[PDB]
Amino acid sequence: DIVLTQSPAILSVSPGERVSFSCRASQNIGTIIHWYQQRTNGSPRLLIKYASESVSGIPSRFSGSGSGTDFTLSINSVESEDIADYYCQQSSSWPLTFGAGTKLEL
Amino acid sequence: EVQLQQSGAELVKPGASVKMSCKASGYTFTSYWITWVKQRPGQGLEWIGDIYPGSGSTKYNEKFRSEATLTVDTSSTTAYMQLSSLTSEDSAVYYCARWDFYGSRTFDYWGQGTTLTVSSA
Amino acid sequence: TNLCPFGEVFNATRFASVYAWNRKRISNCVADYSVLYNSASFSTFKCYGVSPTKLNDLCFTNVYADSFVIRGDEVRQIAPGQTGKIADYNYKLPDDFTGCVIAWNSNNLDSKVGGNYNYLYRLFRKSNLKPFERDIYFPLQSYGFQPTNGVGYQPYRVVVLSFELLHAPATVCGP
Ligand SMILES: *[C@@H]1O[C@H](CO[C@@H]2O[C@@H](C)[C@@H](O)[C@@H](O)[C@@H]2O)[C@@H](O[C@@H]2O[C@H](CO)[C@@H](O[C@@H]3O[C@H](CO)[C@@H](O)[C@H](O)[C@@H]3O)[C@H](O)[C@H]2NC(C)=O)[C@H](O)[C@H]1NC(C)=O
Repeated sequence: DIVLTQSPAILSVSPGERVSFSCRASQNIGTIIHWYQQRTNGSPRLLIKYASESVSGIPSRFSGSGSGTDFTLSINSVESEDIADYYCQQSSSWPLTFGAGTKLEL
Repeated sequence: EVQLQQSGAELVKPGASVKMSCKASGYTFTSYWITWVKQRPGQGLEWIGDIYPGSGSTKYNEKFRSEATLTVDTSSTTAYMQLSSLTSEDSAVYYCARWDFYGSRTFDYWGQGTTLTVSSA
Repeated sequence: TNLCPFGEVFNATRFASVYAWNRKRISNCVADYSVLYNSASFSTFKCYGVSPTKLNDLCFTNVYADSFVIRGDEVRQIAPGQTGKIADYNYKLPDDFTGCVIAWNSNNLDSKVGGNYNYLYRLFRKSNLKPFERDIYFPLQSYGFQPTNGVGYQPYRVVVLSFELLHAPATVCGP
């Protein structure tokens, strides 16, 4: 079982700042990683497919990078429209494991 | 269009099992796996288990090998998760999801969010 | 001293296609062979040059898992020295290697209604392959894995554990 550490749990940020996240797996995953966002009260939804390239349908402002073990996500700028938690997930082998999740706040 | 819709909300006393369902629609049911995820007020998502609609194979998270059992009616295209018993810690919000095993391997379609109030009173 | 990542190799969501079989390097782990051997899912655990029960007591210097999906009938080819289209042109095992081949029927997972075609094998090549190399009409044929195919046509997930027994520094040990 791969354990997916993601932090800082609260990423206090002022709007307009570039933000970054990072997922560190507990083993080599290859590149089968995804990220999901959860706005207030909301369900999670897929944003980045295979951890680097945006899924067909999400705005291009979301970009992924990294490979092998170190996966990272950056949003070019955060406005209150994007205020949400983001969770790391892996699908290479069973069991499937979700991250702890990080919080954006003012 | 493809979308999953949760059965609704259920309220029960402890020990009273719940059998709950997510209504599939809008795509070939056998083609894409169904996957169940779980969360609780105040913490992030956690995986429960998977089932393959076309052959009825299942997979489980080891922490819930016993409490949960997964089944599908591939004729009407609806999957079911049965929970045997409930604790007041089990008060949780449950999401049914689509898993695209043969393509992207993403949980790209989700339910509206099932709520389980386990309550002794 | 820490446990060994066998689960990831065995329980991988999707295996590699034989024509480009995968290879993982297993090291710095206390491999527990008992759990693999006692598991009944594996139809064939054939160990060459070693005793399957003896495995849990030895130590090894380098051990590699090669994993790939093939049809049920070709599994006989994976035995060393057997000549065939899958052996010669896709994956050929050195003469008298010291390893164990494990296989299991995966028709529960890999087979898809309407066929799954993600798995390829090489249809044409100019000359036979040398041991343990991979190559990358049109020369790749897709397998037509339909859920109701015959036993021979059903996909078998095969993991080949190849390990050297000579007493060089040994980083993979059993209990
Ligand atoms: C490949 O995966 C199987 C199944 O693993 C189990 O199911 C997955 C979907 C995930 O939930 C995994 O986290 C989970 O372990 C492995 O076989 C399984 O091995 C475990 C040992 O850890 C067995 O656990 C049981 O645990 C209870 C309580 O401790 C005991 O009573 C049992 O005796 C046993 O120890 C589990 O039963 C077993 N499952 C099957 C179907 O045999 C498998 O080991 C793994 N591959 C490799 C190479 O490890």
